[PDB]
Amino acid sequence: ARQVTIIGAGLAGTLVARLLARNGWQVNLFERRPDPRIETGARGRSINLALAERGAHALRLAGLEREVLAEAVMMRGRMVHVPGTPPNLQPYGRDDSEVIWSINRDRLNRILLDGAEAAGASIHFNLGLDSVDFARQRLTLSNVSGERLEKRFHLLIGADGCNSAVRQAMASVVDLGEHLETQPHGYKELQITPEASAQFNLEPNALHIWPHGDYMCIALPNLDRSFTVTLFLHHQSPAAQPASPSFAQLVDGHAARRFFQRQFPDLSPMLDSLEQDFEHHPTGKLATLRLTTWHVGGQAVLLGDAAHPMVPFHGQGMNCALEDAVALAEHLQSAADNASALAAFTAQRQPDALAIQAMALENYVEMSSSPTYLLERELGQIMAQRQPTRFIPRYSMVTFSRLPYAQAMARGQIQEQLLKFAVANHSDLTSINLDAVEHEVTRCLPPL
Ligand SMILES: Cc1cc2nc3c(=O)[nH]c(=O)nc-3n(C[C@H](O)[C@H](O)[C@H](O)COP(=O)(O)OP(=O)(O)OC[C@H]3O[C@@H](n4cnc5c(N)ncnc54)[C@H](O)[C@@H]3O)c2cc1C
Ligand SMILES: C[C@@H](Oc1cc2oc(=O)n(CCC(=O)O)c2cc1Cl)c1ccccn1
Repeated sequence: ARQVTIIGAGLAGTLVARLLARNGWQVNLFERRPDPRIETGARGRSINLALAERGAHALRLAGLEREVLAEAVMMRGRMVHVPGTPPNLQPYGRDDSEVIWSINRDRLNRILLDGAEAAGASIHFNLGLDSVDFARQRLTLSNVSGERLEKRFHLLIGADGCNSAVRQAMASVVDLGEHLETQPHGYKELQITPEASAQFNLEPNALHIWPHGDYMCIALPNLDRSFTVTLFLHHQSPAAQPASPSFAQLVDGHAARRFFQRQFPDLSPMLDSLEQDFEHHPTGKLATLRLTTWHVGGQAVLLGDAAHPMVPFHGQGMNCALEDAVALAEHLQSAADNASALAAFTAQRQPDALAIQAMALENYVEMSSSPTYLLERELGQIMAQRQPTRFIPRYSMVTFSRLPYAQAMARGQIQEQLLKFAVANHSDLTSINLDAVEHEVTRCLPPL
């Protein structure tokens, strides 16, 4: 049997461990954290993720989709909150087949861990990768207390997240051609209790947004009607706008409360533990990291966040990481040798990872914000109705289909260009020749 060592029992690592182990590979998975399945008296994390078609299909191939979805809340659309007006729902898709699912990260990880072990993978927790000796095919791991342990490896998979130790180790043997692009927004997680969400009639079957231009809040529901709120706000106020809100101005929980009372007045009464959450939850960082190289011969490869950290605004980090795990397991299973599998995997996935990194950055303006846009959107809706296999809004191609990300971006561009020229110099729909716009759709967009 072929052997593989995987670093990181996260989302991509555990899925790839299950896929390889059920195909007879000898799989050893190393994880820095403790096993979340061992019940402790600790107060566990309430992180929510939006699972879409790419991630759902990956779980489906692994036989874990039904179990994951039993524990997922349907989000039918985007509920936009602007003070004084009732929330505007905005369906994501055409029917209940075109939805996103809100899943608790810890519930998903336990399912994936059980799945990897059921398939035959051995999982070793409380062991963090420190360094790799590529020449001797040996790695060094340690616990939190610093006690070191060495292990031999044949194939190394770096599924160890955005601050990947495998990626850092690879940089000593190859030029990764690494380009880090920082993002000015930090993030803070806040809670809405089931009692508060019910009292304020917050819809459980939707993704909620409180747009505020340069900053915003989002909320994802849980099975028990609680919601995890995420505030996106600049770490620092720019030089040009020193008065503009930022985390640097929010000195403590009380300042955060004052800020929410002023800027998010319909949201502040639902956040009962705002002051404590603000002070005890750390401010997260966001970034895009692009690498020219994802592998070292046939010895090691990166996937998921280890390969392509992206900004969170499209909810595609996990979906892309799960899609990578399927592609990696497929390439490894059927290749002539590991070196061929890793080069083929990298060549296939890199253009698509670059496309989703770009689309995730573009989605911030779509969430946090024009009559021209409204007319384009209305025309876009008519074209999707008239031509459903040709005109598919970019959000739907990314979220509800498995079309390669680079193709969704290219088609999305043809559509934006088509709508722009069609609405130009028209105040409303009545002056636009709809049949001529439809002819342009049939001429420029091949059916999918
Ligand atoms: C709060 C939050 C919400 C998110 N919401 C969404 C969402 O709505 N939709 C979406 O698609 N994506 C979302 N994402 C992004 C998504 O979580 C990631 O893109 C995804 O988890 C990447 O999967 P991964 O397996 O590559 O990495 P991870 O899931 O981060 O797993 C990496 C694993 O490696 C372990 N590890 C790290 N360093 C070492 C080491 N040196 N040695 C050993 N083990 C190590 C970590 O402990 C972890 O278990 C969210 C991210 C955050 C932070
Ligand atoms: C929860 C996640 O934030 C998102 C998840 C998301 O899922 C999605 O479908 N979208 C787009 C929704 C839309 O355009 O209507 C989306 C956006 C964000 Cl910021 C997050 C929290 C904190 C750190 C990193 N990630």
